[PDB]
Amino acid sequence: GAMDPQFMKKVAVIDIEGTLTDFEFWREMARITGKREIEELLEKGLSGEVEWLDSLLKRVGLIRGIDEGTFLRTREKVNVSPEARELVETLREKGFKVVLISGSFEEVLEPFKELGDEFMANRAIFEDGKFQGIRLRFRDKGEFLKRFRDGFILAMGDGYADAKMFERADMGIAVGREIPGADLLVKDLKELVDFIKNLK
Amino acid sequence: GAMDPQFMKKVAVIDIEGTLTDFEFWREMARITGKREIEELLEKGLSGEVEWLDSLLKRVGLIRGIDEGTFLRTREKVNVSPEARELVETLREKGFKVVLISGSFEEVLEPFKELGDEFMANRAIFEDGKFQGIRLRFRDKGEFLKRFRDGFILAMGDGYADAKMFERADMGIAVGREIPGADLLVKDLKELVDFIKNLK
Amino acid sequence: GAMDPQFMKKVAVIDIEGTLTDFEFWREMARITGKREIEELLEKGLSGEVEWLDSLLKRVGLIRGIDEGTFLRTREKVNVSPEARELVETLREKGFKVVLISGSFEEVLEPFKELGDEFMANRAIFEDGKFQGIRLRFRDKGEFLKRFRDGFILAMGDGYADAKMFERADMGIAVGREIPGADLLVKDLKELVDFIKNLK
Amino acid sequence: GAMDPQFMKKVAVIDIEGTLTDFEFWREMARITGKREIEELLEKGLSGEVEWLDSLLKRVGLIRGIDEGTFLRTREKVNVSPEARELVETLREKGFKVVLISGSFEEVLEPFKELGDEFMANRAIFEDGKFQGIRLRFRDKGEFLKRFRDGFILAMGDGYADAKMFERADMGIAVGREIPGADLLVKDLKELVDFIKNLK
Amino acid sequence: GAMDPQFMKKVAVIDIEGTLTDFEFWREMARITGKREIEELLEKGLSGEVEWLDSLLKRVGLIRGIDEGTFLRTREKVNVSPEARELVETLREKGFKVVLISGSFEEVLEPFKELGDEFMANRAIFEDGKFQGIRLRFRDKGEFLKRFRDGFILAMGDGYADAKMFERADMGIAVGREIPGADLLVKDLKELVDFIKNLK
Amino acid sequence: GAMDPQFMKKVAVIDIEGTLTDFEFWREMARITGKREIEELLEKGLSGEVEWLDSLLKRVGLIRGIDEGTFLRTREKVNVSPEARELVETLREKGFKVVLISGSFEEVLEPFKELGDEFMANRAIFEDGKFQGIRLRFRDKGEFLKRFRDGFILAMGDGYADAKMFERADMGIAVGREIPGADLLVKDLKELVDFIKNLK
Amino acid sequence: GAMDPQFMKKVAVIDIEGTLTDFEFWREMARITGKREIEELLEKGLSGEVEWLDSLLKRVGLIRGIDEGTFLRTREKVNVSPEARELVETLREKGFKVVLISGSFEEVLEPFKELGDEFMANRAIFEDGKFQGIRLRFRDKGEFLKRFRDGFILAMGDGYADAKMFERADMGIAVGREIPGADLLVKDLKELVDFIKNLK
Amino acid sequence: GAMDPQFMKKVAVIDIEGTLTDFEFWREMARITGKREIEELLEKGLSGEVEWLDSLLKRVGLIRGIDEGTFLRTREKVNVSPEARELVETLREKGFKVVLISGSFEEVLEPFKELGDEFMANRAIFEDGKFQGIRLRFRDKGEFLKRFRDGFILAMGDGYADAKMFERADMGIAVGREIPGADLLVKDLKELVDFIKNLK
Repeated sequence: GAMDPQFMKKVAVIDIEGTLTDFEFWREMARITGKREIEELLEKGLSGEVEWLDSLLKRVGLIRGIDEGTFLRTREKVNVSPEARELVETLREKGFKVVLISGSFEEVLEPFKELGDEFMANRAIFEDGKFQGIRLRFRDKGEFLKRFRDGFILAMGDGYADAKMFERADMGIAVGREIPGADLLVKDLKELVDFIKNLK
Repeated sequence: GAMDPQFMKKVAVIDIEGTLTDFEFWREMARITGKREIEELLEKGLSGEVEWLDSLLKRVGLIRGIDEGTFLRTREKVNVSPEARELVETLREKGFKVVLISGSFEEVLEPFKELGDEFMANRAIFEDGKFQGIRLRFRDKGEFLKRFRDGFILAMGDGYADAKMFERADMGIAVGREIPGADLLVKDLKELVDFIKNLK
Repeated sequence: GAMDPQFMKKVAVIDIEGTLTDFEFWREMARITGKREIEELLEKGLSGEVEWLDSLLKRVGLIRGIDEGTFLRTREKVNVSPEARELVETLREKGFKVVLISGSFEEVLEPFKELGDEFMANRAIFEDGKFQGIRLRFRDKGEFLKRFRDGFILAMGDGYADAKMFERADMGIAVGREIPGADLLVKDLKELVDFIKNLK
Repeated sequence: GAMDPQFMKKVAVIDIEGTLTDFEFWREMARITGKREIEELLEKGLSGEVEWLDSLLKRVGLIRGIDEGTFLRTREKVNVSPEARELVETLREKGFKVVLISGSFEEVLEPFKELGDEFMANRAIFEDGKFQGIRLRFRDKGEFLKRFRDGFILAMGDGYADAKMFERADMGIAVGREIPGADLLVKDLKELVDFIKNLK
Repeated sequence: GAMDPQFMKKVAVIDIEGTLTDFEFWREMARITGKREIEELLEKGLSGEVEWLDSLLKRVGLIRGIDEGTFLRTREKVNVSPEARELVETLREKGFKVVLISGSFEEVLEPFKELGDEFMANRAIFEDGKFQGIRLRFRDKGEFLKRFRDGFILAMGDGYADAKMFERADMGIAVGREIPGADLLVKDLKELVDFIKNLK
Repeated sequence: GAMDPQFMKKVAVIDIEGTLTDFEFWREMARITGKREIEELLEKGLSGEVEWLDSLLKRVGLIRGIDEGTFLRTREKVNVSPEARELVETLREKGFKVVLISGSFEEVLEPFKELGDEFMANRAIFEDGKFQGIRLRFRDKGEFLKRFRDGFILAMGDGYADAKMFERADMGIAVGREIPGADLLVKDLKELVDFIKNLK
Repeated sequence: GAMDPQFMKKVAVIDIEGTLTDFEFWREMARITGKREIEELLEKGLSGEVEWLDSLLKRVGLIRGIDEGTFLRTREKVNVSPEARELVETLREKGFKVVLISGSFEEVLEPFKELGDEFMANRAIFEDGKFQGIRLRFRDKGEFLKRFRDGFILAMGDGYADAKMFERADMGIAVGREIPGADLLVKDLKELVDFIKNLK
Repeated sequence: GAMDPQFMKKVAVIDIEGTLTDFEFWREMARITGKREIEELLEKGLSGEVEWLDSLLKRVGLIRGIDEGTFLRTREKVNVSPEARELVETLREKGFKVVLISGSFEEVLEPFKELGDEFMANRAIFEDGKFQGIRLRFRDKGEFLKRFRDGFILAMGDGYADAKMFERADMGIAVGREIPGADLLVKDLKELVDFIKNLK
């Protein structure tokens, strides 16, 4: 009988934000609510001026109570581009099992849910039709990569990734801005696609 | 309550077949195709008269070419019962993250896809609408459990599980027939629900 | 039969001093004896100006000979506050096994002895009714956390904790003054209670 | 002598039942309730005719509802004998840290709570003064010993221990009946005391 | 396509004898020398009637002094068949790095030296053109596989392999006679080629 | 029977470039093509001004399309010197198994292929008689040394090695320019030979 | 030759009794004291009819009080033979570091104390010139071998060794009687010397 | 039978030079030979101005050829002081197994050979009555401590020790000059004796 021995394949992990999409949930939330503190907390988090979990929970705090519909509607701004799909299809062609990860909400990044072979993000807590908080489903992206510790890992990411994710990977590629731990920096998604297309 | 620290929770792994459903894809394939050899191969696999992967791939071979529609028709025999739903909801109340697994096809077990916190099974290969083979997405259920090695695990399963899976669990419960390595044996899903309801 | 599977629960470790109580044994000893060197050695230890074990043993040296009664009477100044109890009860509610730790004396922190699910501190050596020295019952708080290496750990602490304790934890919260390794800083016990109350 | 480096000492673990006391809670429960099934379940557990946890939880089930007073009355049958006290004091003289363990209830084994340097057993759940179930505070005695994995262990035990516990020990002594994995068998507690007195 | 990330690929290990060739050096040595004891020692080794290394070194002893020319003449009986070449080329197409191993001599198995991506076997010691002994370049085939412990392994082998080698493999295939630890048994090299051709 | 227990021997790893030869493929390529960017990228890589993999792939990019013959002809400039051979023969004399490694092409460093006991370098991809790219056969020299993790390692290297390789070694010797992690610096190959000759 | 890198060498461990000497301390004690029970206990230990430590301590008990002079007189029966010396010297020539071990007394095996590169055995306790007991300086011979876990080990031994010791060895040789776990069996010390002389 | 379970005891490792003795072999060699370079190389080594192995081998180089008698006579300047003996006897009293280590020559430090329970130093190579070189018997003192990794370690040392040794220890005490990694600094041997005398 025919088999695709997927479990034995080198793994390609893609951190979605800043690689596959430029949609940024917290910037959208800042825009929607008019609360600039949201975006400022985001910048403090990205820069390392405050601890990541701290800025994250403060942002969650700032949108507590917002309508579930307003929240879920942000999904309408998320799309899988032909280029994003091209990256993923090509990785499969080149023999990778593809895993998409994000620290944002599965509810919002839903369009990516079946794109790769596995998908993982955080989730949202709704009560009586209002957003209440976040389900933290992995500690950080570094820890999440431990799921694939028995094999090799190519990791691709951008501004929402950090050195913790990259030092778990056997090869790491940053997209658009250098990330400590990454072996390569490519200038944009198109260039990442070109690199992968060159594989074999 | 703006935060569910899901990543830190003890894991409740449920092997779907023989716990949540009595649907058995290969017995159904034997019925539909009339190929008794399929069910015989299953019996040989389950009893350990032949190696499991050997038996599985031989079964896969015997349904090569079967139409995707015939294949997908079987999901009509797969339903989330009130009891199965109560098990999973109660597990969450009792502070578990719930992971549903199977060595059968995700496409057929689709009704369970969103019931737990995580879902994992094998997948099917279709070419021009006809079944070509299996995508093996984990080596075996014990190997899969290594995904949750950093915390504690309660495993529940039935006839499609074995000692390898239960060896990984901190506490294991078999349903309906003793399984080597399980700590406990409950009579049926009802008894299992009652047991979980007694927790804490 | 009903069970609380306590052994499988994520662990909440609380460093008592500066989280649950502001009683500080060595400052009390300085006050009682009039020996300011005691408190100066404490400051040198906390600041890292001298190695921790060194300043500790020097402090022990300075109270050698003090009456066992005078020593044990300091317990009268220690109380479990409603807020401290609230923190611990709420952690249990949210599914944690609670472990209280301190590098101070079990004899003095006795009121906390049965508050959590486990309790660990150092002990005192008395001979002929006088204090002679210290029983060091764990190397440091980092090493002590190894007891719980098979599961997840939330750690909470203040001025008597350090980076060694926090890097062993999966999530760390400092109270009242930043501690390297901690993910979050809350301003006081009340705020820590509020954070935990928000869990699930 | 202002310092006892207890954390560095070899560990003497004593399984309480059948070494320090001949009190057997479940045999007493069978006597008090008249439910012979309780003792039969114990015998089945001890002989391995049924899985240990299966047997334990069935026993727990059979005393659901029993009054806390009836439960606590049994501690009257638990006493620290001169010999048991001599064992523990001599172990300390011989340079061991002493850890007393049991799979029975801390509430009943209270007389031993402060005898050793550390004490660990399971706990009981009472609701409105009536027994509801067991808090399992460690998976089994072997798993518990992992707490002391960084040093050496001498284990002493009797009928309620097994190979799992002794496999963890650097040297194991059984009392009164051979236990798989123990290096030595002594006739009774007196012989054990004599053996320890011969050390160094 | 300016890059083949070979180091990241799943490894296909082939034990040469009984998979790619039916040449058996020791049976040939028995034929050439007329020393039946050589083949008897082989049979005793293969059946486990005597320890493998004991048997191997006894065989080595029995050909001490044999001319290098006689030794090298045997490579004339070793040829890369179209089928053997197809196996290796197809494995590469299917995304494997191919490692050929044998416990026999590299000097005799020279035709296979460049067929795979890596090649490993034992070597011969010649002094003044006469055979003196064996260079053992790995302990056994299982130990050798530790070289590829950081990724996944598909192992293929026949009569000169054993459980030790297959225990190391994530998936193992035996050819022509069942081998303990192999998942699958294929009839002959043709069947093996067909199996690999079915991958992905 | 006589044996050379090679598998049990301490391992001597030699990074070829700058120890055994001063031939530098990328400088030769710069010379041949007239493309100074090649050599500049090399300097940026060696100095750590760009990530190693990044400068490597950029260099590969710059010679894509070059005639396979021009490429392979560079081998004519590579020779095993008497001194290089002396180093290797002496290491064997002193009881080492010798492993030669390089990040350059096996096709070009071919003259060294059978010098040591094992040989490993990267390889070249040719299509229609033109160079297309590189096969990366190990992640870096540090990772490659993991192959020999079960024994002791003496490592010798120069300008194409780095701290990653040396911290895997039990003793490290740099040749001609200091390398972080190296225990010793010798001034040239002759001096390295002298050091090894002094062993035992 | 100003340097012997001894720490890097493969280790040759020799269990003294039954390889280098046929002196058996306990059989001699049985002869001198006339206590047949001593030799019977030895036989029971060697055959595994009783646990080894149990048997050893019972033998130790039976010679309590024996004069140090009587004890030391036995070293007259322990001599380094020309063959034993040749084994050790040849092992060094062949590039091994030589470690001599025994579970018997260093005081009696004193003639071997400086023969190897390292020497380890148990020791005796004398009080006022009379034998009081044994100092157990390692748990068992397998545990002792963990000392050399960072390199390779060739183990040689006879009747006082077991599978535990040989399991630790990369290659094991028994002398005079098969021992579980040994790869090879040689007839006597002469054969062993001849085997080692054949190395490299 | 009586036993001293030495193998189970916490280990006290003493780096001899600068704790037990102020004899400094290389300073004596400088004095004897008049070669000031010897002492300068020593200072460069101690200060970290040159790599330790490098300065060591250069010093060895500078005394190559010196009379074996002149070399061995330096032993006459080495004595076990009452204070040194007091330290060691007291450590045994307080339940430690005592291990003495040095990077100097066993031949010269011979008077310490039987002081502790184990002794380890480097050794000298003599040929035709002249010093030829050094046998390096352990990599460094940190690596040597791995021998005792299964238990706890108290380490004491001075100027010839470094952070590598101390970070392997559970408690570290420096004597006379601070050493990175040490918990405590005592001013001289007398004070170290006083500290140990205070133990229990």
